[PDB]
Amino acid sequence: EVQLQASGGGFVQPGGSLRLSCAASGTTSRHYDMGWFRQAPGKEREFVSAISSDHSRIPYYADSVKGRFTISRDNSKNTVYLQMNSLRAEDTATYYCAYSDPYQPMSYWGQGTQVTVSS
Amino acid sequence: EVQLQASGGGFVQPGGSLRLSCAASGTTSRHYDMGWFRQAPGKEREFVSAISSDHSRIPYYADSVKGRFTISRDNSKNTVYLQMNSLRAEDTATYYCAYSDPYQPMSYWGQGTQVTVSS
Amino acid sequence: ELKQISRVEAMRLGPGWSHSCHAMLYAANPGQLFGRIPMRFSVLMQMRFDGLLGFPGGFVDRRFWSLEDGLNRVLGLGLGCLRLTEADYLSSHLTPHRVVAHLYARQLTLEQLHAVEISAVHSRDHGLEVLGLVRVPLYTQKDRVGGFPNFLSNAFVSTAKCQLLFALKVLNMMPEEKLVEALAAATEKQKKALEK
Amino acid sequence: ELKQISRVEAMRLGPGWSHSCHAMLYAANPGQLFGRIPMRFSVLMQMRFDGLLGFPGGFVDRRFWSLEDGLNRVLGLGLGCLRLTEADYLSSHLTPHRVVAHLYARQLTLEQLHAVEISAVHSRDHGLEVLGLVRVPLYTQKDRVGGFPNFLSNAFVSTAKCQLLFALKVLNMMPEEKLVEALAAATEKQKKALEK
Repeated sequence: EVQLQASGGGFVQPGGSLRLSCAASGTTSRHYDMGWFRQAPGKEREFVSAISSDHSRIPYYADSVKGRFTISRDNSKNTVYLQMNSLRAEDTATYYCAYSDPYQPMSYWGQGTQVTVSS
Repeated sequence: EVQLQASGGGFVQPGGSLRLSCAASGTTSRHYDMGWFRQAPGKEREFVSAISSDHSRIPYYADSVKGRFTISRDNSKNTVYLQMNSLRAEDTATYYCAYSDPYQPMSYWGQGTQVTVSS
Repeated sequence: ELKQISRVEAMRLGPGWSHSCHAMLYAANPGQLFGRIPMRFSVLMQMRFDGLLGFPGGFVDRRFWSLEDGLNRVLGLGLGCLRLTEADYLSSHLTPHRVVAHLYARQLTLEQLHAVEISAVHSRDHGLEVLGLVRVPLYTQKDRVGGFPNFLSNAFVSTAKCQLLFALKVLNMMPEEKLVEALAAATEKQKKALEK
Repeated sequence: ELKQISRVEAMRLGPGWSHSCHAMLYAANPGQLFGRIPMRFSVLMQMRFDGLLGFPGGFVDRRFWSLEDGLNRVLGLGLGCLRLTEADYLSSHLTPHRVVAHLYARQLTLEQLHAVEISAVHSRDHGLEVLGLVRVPLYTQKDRVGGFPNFLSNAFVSTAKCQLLFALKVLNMMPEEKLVEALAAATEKQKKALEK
């Protein structure tokens, strides 16, 4: 069991900024992957961003968030961050943190955090 | 089972020379040890010389044969040689070839070959 | 002896299924043990952090990785030098958990295999997640258990043991008759051990 | 659980008895697996050419060798760097054959242990008589078999398995209660495996 805990979210005015945090607890590994998905109105849950704990590869971004969102990490806290800038109405969604690692089969999901972009 | 086969020996005049050969067959190893013991009248079987197949250490000699006997090997034939020079009456004995190696427990003995030094 | 499924069938298994990717690195071996016993081929496996023998590799989260890239991520950590592609892909098998296990396999030269061993002992996971590589002895000694049957008597990740015997067969490194024979000598050795 | 005998008693066993000498190299390990599980100590063992786990070492013919020199001969071939003395001598035990098994043991630093692993992969016997070193995981995971019990489930040279548990006990690397526990989880894992 890996438990995921998230912070941040809520109401935001267009063009503003918001920062999500997510940490993993429990039977975590040393080399692992964490990231964010989101589910917007009338769409399926889509990839947002992912990062690794071990410099295994460069963090990647959905094309719709490149240059606006930046993912970052603190592996002394087993925590990752999503800095969401220049927020748009398209960014209104439930955001979900995710954890997995090469040493256990389970792909874990955190609870959804709502981000609402509106004037 | 490692079988040992020996060649040489017999009658020799004092001060003469004689060369023993011994080869190992069967479940031999790559790194192994071969040598010679002898049993002289009224004594116990005593060490003569030993050599390794792998340059693990320098061949050694009984003090009574230093500078007279020389041991040598041909590991393409799994064969060792004892060159016995300046033979003396003290050298009259049954000579025995021996084989062992680090990878099997058994210490093998060849059949005795008589060397008789007498005028 | 897992159920084999096609690559495309495995890719229709998504969220319900975890995926693992492992690498079977092997080389023709002209040498003879003790100057007497042909070695034929050398295969690399490893002692894992959980005390079991397995293959280099691990679980690949498809939310984040292609099977290739996720495999090479883990190979980078535990072997530290080589990268595999879909050219090396060999099989998919169904397995506590719903896991599709993918096997990649590559023939190396014997010195290339040795280079992998040298890089592994300097790897990031050496001494932590990976506790050492071992070569599989594929010969059987005169007592009929020395070598490959004894080796099969060790404790494996079950999917790893299945994948090794499957690969030895389909790659034609050993006929299936001899694989069944060696597995049979191992299992009976194990049962004869449980007498204490 | 072999019969222990004194050093001098073993030396009165000559021609009737074969002698073996093995090395237990170990190090205090401050690290934690996955950042969570204390590793405590690391012990080196090896996959032998016969597919069994054992210790570095081998049989020492007393016709040609002292126990020390004969041991270091074999360590030179398979590890290629370190030499032990009678200072490291720990035990003698009686065992198909009449064999007195001598155990030498030395605490190294963790990096010294790593240096041994690096020299082993370049050794004369690597890939022939020795098929790879492995570290013994001495922790037990939450499922109660991951780690040390799984590791004890592998196939050993029987004298090696006895010597490892004897040494862990007398060196006070693990209390005997925990050794018996881990051996019990291994044997039951093995019996539960023989159900197919």
